[PDB]
Amino acid sequence: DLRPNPGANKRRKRVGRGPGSGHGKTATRGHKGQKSRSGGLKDPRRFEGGRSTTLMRLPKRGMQGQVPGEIKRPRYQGVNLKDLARFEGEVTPELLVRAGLLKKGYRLKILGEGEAKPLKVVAHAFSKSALEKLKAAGGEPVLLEA
Amino acid sequence: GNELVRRAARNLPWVVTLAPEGLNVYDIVRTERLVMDLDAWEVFQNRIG
Amino acid sequence: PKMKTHKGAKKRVKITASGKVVAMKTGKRHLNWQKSGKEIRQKGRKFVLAKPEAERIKLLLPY
Amino acid sequence: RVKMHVKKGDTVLVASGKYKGRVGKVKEVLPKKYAVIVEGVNIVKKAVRVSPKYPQGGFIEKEAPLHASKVRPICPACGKPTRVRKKFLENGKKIRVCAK
RNA sequence: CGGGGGGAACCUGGGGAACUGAAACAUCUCAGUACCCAGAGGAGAGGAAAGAGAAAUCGACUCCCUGAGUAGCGGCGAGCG
RNA sequence: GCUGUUGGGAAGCAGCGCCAGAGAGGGUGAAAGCCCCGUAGGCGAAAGGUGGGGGGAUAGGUGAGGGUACCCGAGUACCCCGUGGUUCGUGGAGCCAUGGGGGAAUCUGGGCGGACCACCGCCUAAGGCUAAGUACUCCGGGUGACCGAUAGCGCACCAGUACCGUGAGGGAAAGGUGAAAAGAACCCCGGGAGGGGAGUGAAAUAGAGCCUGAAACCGUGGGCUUACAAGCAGUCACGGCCCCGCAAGGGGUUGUGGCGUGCCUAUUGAAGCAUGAGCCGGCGACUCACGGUCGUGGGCGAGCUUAAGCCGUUGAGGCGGAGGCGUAGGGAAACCGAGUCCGAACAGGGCGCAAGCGGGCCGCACGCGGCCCGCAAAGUCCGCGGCCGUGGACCCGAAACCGGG
RNA sequence: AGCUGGGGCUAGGAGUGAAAAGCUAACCGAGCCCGGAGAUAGCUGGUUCUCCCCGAAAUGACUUUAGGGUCAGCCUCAGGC
RNA sequence: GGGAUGACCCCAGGCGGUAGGGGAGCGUUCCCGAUGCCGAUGAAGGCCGACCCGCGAGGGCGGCUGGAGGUAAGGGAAGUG
RNA sequence: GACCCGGUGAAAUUGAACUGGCCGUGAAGAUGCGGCCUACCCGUGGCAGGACGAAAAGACCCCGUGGAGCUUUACUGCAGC
Ligand SMILES: [Mg+2]
Ligand SMILES: [Mg+2]
Ligand SMILES: [Mg+2]
Ligand SMILES: [Mg+2]
Ligand SMILES: [Mg+2]
Ligand SMILES: [Mg+2]
Ligand SMILES: [Mg+2]
Ligand SMILES: [Mg+2]
Ligand SMILES: [Mg+2]
Ligand SMILES: [Mg+2]
Ligand SMILES: [Mg+2]
Ligand SMILES: [Mg+2]
Ligand SMILES: [Mg+2]
Ligand SMILES: [Mg+2]
Ligand SMILES: [Mg+2]
Ligand SMILES: [Mg+2]
Ligand SMILES: [Mg+2]
Ligand SMILES: [Mg+2]
Ligand SMILES: [Mg+2]
Ligand SMILES: [Mg+2]
Ligand SMILES: [Mg+2]
Ligand SMILES: [Mg+2]
Ligand SMILES: [Mg+2]
Ligand SMILES: [Mg+2]
Ligand SMILES: [Mg+2]
Ligand SMILES: [Mg+2]
Ligand SMILES: [Mg+2]
Ligand SMILES: [Mg+2]
Ligand SMILES: [Mg+2]
Ligand SMILES: [Mg+2]
Ligand SMILES: [Mg+2]
Ligand SMILES: [Mg+2]
Ligand SMILES: [Mg+2]
Ligand SMILES: [Mg+2]
Ligand SMILES: [Mg+2]
Ligand SMILES: [Mg+2]
Ligand SMILES: [Mg+2]
Ligand SMILES: [Mg+2]
Ligand SMILES: [Mg+2]
Ligand SMILES: [Mg+2]
Ligand SMILES: [Mg+2]
Ligand SMILES: [Mg+2]
Ligand SMILES: [Mg+2]
Ligand SMILES: [Mg+2]
Ligand SMILES: [Mg+2]
Ligand SMILES: [Mg+2]
Ligand SMILES: [Mg+2]
Ligand SMILES: [Mg+2]
Ligand SMILES: [Mg+2]
Ligand SMILES: [Mg+2]
Ligand SMILES: [Mg+2]
Ligand SMILES: [Mg+2]
Ligand SMILES: [Mg+2]
Ligand SMILES: [Mg+2]
Ligand SMILES: [Mg+2]
Ligand SMILES: [Mg+2]
Ligand SMILES: [Mg+2]
Ligand SMILES: [Mg+2]
Ligand SMILES: [Mg+2]
Ligand SMILES: [Mg+2]
Ligand SMILES: [Mg+2]
Ligand SMILES: [Mg+2]
Ligand SMILES: [Mg+2]
Ligand SMILES: [Mg+2]
Ligand SMILES: [Mg+2]
Ligand SMILES: [Mg+2]
Ligand SMILES: [Mg+2]
Ligand SMILES: [Mg+2]
Ligand SMILES: [Mg+2]
Ligand SMILES: [Mg+2]
Ligand SMILES: [Mg+2]
Ligand SMILES: [Mg+2]
Ligand SMILES: [Mg+2]
Ligand SMILES: [Mg+2]
Ligand SMILES: [Mg+2]
Ligand SMILES: [Mg+2]
Ligand SMILES: [Mg+2]
Ligand SMILES: [Mg+2]
Ligand SMILES: [Mg+2]
Ligand SMILES: [Mg+2]
Ligand SMILES: [Mg+2]
Ligand SMILES: [Mg+2]
Ligand SMILES: [Mg+2]
Ligand SMILES: [Mg+2]
Ligand SMILES: [Mg+2]
Ligand SMILES: [Mg+2]
Ligand SMILES: [Mg+2]
Ligand SMILES: [Mg+2]
Ligand SMILES: [Mg+2]
Ligand SMILES: [Mg+2]
Ligand SMILES: [Mg+2]
Ligand SMILES: [Mg+2]
Ligand SMILES: [Mg+2]
Ligand SMILES: [Mg+2]
Ligand SMILES: [Mg+2]
Ligand SMILES: [Mg+2]
Ligand SMILES: [Mg+2]
Ligand SMILES: [Mg+2]
Ligand SMILES: [Mg+2]
Repeated sequence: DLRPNPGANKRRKRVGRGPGSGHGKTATRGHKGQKSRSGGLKDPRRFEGGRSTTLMRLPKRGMQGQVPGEIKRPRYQGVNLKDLARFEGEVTPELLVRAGLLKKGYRLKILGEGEAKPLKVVAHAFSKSALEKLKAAGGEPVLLEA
Repeated sequence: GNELVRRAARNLPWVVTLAPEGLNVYDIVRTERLVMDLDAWEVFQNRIG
Repeated sequence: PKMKTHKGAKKRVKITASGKVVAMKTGKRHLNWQKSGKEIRQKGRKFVLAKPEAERIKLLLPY
Repeated sequence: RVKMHVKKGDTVLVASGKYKGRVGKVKEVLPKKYAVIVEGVNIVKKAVRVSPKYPQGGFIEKEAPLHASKVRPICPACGKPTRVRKKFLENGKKIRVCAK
């Protein structure tokens, strides 16, 4: 491939819009031609302007937090055995994060649909219907964290 | 990777010289012919997948 | 610089899986003194449209 | 200081333009103009007389400067560049072959 | 023996606005910013835990990247963080 | 690295050579690796700085048991009142500082873990010092998909000057002969200026505020054409005169005829007796950064991708998984989970999920495995573009507010 | 209660004023300079090359709103039906 | 629809236009292309043209001036008309 | 003084001008449209009805959630007591 032979494909549309001249976007220059759009509007993500904006709504979100903040709580991330049936042996956390799911998101919780594979699976939790699926010869090394 | 060779070519108007661990696309394309030694064809390998 | 999450929004809307925006019905906060059970009962979240498009744009980063 | 070049009050060969070939001596080096004198590029200068003193004025006059580059030194051979030898206690400019 | 002044920015300390923003405005914002003063130097400051805060944890201070526009703050407004 | 050749001038072109750890660059009458200065590579300090990087030498530091309970930083801790700091704006308001008042103890002490109390822990306040990593750029150097004299610093020039103001302070304009001054002897008109000759030069309409030297503007000469006509000045049509070419045809001018309400702006509506512009030249306004949202060119895709920083180069790229998105949706939450939330309810209902393949090939089970495929299930990353947010955010304009003088 | 030279003092929410909001360096209902500062300006003005396809609105609701806005109506482009 | 993908052919409709949306192009500065290629038998710029190409922005070629630079195809940036 | 000669030599203004009258018409008051009327070309001294003549982005009026000075038993603060 020659040096003066690449050039982008057929869509890198450098053609950005130039404000103008007699033919195209012009004078008032594309958009405009009125007034109050000469330095930037209010939002308008919020405007609106004068009347009460859809802020007539109402904080439901009971609990937004005290002042010290968020309470150091253990978070659990589900991961359907569906995906779990991608490899074999003895799947466990870390081996799951390193895989392509979970990752540092704390405690492991297998469940979801998918057909449970005959093998041992270590987790911090298991869903009811998941524990059932491992009926077809599997495992249940729950608890952990010691 | 041989500085002695590198030193010898270099000044040739038709020669563009590089150390193996400097192999980049732009240069390969700006030249017509590519000449690597086997020890440099390796570093190249250790970089391709 | 890094756009900011509108906390006034983050406090009254839960953005759903399909992208819809959801919030609690307005009315029963103190209005009452005598409203049909039907009215006071019929208050449990709802849609919004063309307007939530706007909402979602304020909840940027927190996806 | 650094302002230095290749020639001095000695014999040189012109490789220049109008006098390519011409050979001459002491070019009374400048080098503010980085030129030399030699015996060529000598123009005719008009004269009224900078003061009656030495009345009349002619047109045959003096010798003009010449960019130091247009000339090449010579000794016990011909043109050729200059090198520098240490003389076991000095620094004299010697030519690749001859010696000065 | 020293001190005194000068020094473009940079630095620490002592004081410290307003226009603006909130589509009026006073809490809030602008901002401990602009500016004034004192001091120090090739830097200054900070610095070896009466610390962090949940981890049978870390182990001076400063500096960068993340953490995170998170946790939270807010006429729960603008916005701040 | 010489020669020849064109030329005012070679370095161009030509013939035949040469060096290269140097073919970066600049100059030399034009374009040069070998003419000049340099460049690669390699040397160099009597003197003054700097300098654990390497050596030393010092100051300084080298214990267990058991007893005692002597000492461990005071107007301090601590509590209350007034405030500041922190993400914390009175808040359930802790922590760190402290102006006021009251006011301890010495490890059987005292502070902290966000009111407070009890547990379990963490740490030793009221004395001081401490390199490095970090910040900046008056100064020196090296680079530029930085400028090229209305640009770039206000200043390329004898500029913080000239000028302005009482003062604080404001603040200009102005660069280029030629290769070489060879800067025009001398003669002629003139008081000079300025010219005409002569002379220099390749060029003098390069002759000196001199390279090039556009436009507005002012003239001289010529061609067509005008004193019974009247107009947004042009246009369409014939005709006359002049000019090109052999011709057909074309160029200039304009005598009649026909038709014709400047440009911009702003408006329901302008030739408008609404705005702006004397004319010309030059400067003059939708950008950039980081986020966001679509779209799009690619890479890889149950995944994608690194940031700082490190190693390399000195226009060479690598490494670096901290981290971020994505793979589960629900709930205010605990929490549960292809479900979940309201509910007593397997009633209902609100959010949710339920993804293959158009399909070549082929191991060559009368089985399609599964390689492959679009680019998805389905996402990510980078490039590009549109729009949005924060920034002065398209450019120019206030009356004013505040600070120090 | 005069006029006048020389030498001095008082200034920016301040001075001075036989009082007019007079005067404070040729425009004082708040001096001038430099700075915050590119204040803000929902207003006015201006917004520069060419061709091809489509082509509006001047309505409604709300608005300390009424010559400004948000959603809808009407235009355009891509994909789908 | 031809489809010999001939992007050229017949067939059929359409082609006023402000705010605006969309799609193609022209030119300017600079970078790669460049140790290349044009250039004193003359660069850039300037002054002319009744000729050539293009719908247009322009691009050519020719005469004069000018006297030392200029820079293809193909792409890339932006103080770009 | 004005007028004329020799000397010297400005200004605001200015889209360009080949710049007439009447009835009409037109964004309602046209040298510029229509119809008609009048009218050889160019100046010089005078007059001031028109060029909605010049100058000043109306000082009146309204609009802007513009600004300032001033008032009070408007609000909220502060000095001072
Ligand atoms: Mg406008
Ligand atoms: Mg309007
Ligand atoms: Mg308007
Ligand atoms: Mg503005
Ligand atoms: Mg109920
Ligand atoms: Mg996030
Ligand atoms: Mg010596
Ligand atoms: Mg000292
Ligand atoms: Mg400071
Ligand atoms: Mg301070
Ligand atoms: Mg300070
Ligand atoms: Mg304020
Ligand atoms: Mg405001
Ligand atoms: Mg703050
Ligand atoms: Mg240092
Ligand atoms: Mg230090
Ligand atoms: Mg240092
Ligand atoms: Mg200690
Ligand atoms: Mg020549
Ligand atoms: Mg030669
Ligand atoms: Mg040539
Ligand atoms: Mg050279
Ligand atoms: Mg050179
Ligand atoms: Mg040669
Ligand atoms: Mg060297
Ligand atoms: Mg020494
Ligand atoms: Mg004791
Ligand atoms: Mg506070
Ligand atoms: Mg506090
Ligand atoms: Mg106290
Ligand atoms: Mg006290
Ligand atoms: Mg304490
Ligand atoms: Mg305490
Ligand atoms: Mg405590
Ligand atoms: Mg603690
Ligand atoms: Mg606690
Ligand atoms: Mg502690
Ligand atoms: Mg201490
Ligand atoms: Mg201590
Ligand atoms: Mg210290
Ligand atoms: Mg220190
Ligand atoms: Mg630095
Ligand atoms: Mg300048
Ligand atoms: Mg110039
Ligand atoms: Mg300077
Ligand atoms: Mg200047
Ligand atoms: Mg003065
Ligand atoms: Mg001659
Ligand atoms: Mg010349
Ligand atoms: Mg020249
Ligand atoms: Mg000239
Ligand atoms: Mg002219
Ligand atoms: Mg004439
Ligand atoms: Mg007649
Ligand atoms: Mg006649
Ligand atoms: Mg006519
Ligand atoms: Mg108007
Ligand atoms: Mg209109
Ligand atoms: Mg008019
Ligand atoms: Mg007009
Ligand atoms: Mg107007
Ligand atoms: Mg206008
Ligand atoms: Mg005017
Ligand atoms: Mg102009
Ligand atoms: Mg112009
Ligand atoms: Mg972006
Ligand atoms: Mg984007
Ligand atoms: Mg359900
Ligand atoms: Mg402006
Ligand atoms: Mg003051
Ligand atoms: Mg007196
Ligand atoms: Mg004042
Ligand atoms: Mg002041
Ligand atoms: Mg008084
Ligand atoms: Mg008086
Ligand atoms: Mg007064
Ligand atoms: Mg006065
Ligand atoms: Mg005032
Ligand atoms: Mg500001
Ligand atoms: Mg301004
Ligand atoms: Mg502005
Ligand atoms: Mg607005
Ligand atoms: Mg433009
Ligand atoms: Mg149409
Ligand atoms: Mg709309
Ligand atoms: Mg479509
Ligand atoms: Mg059209
Ligand atoms: Mg348009
Ligand atoms: Mg190049
Ligand atoms: Mg020639
Ligand atoms: Mg150029
Ligand atoms: Mg521009
Ligand atoms: Mg006269
Ligand atoms: Mg009339
Ligand atoms: Mg008429
Ligand atoms: Mg007419
Ligand atoms: Mg007259
Ligand atoms: Mg008069
Ligand atoms: Mg009048």
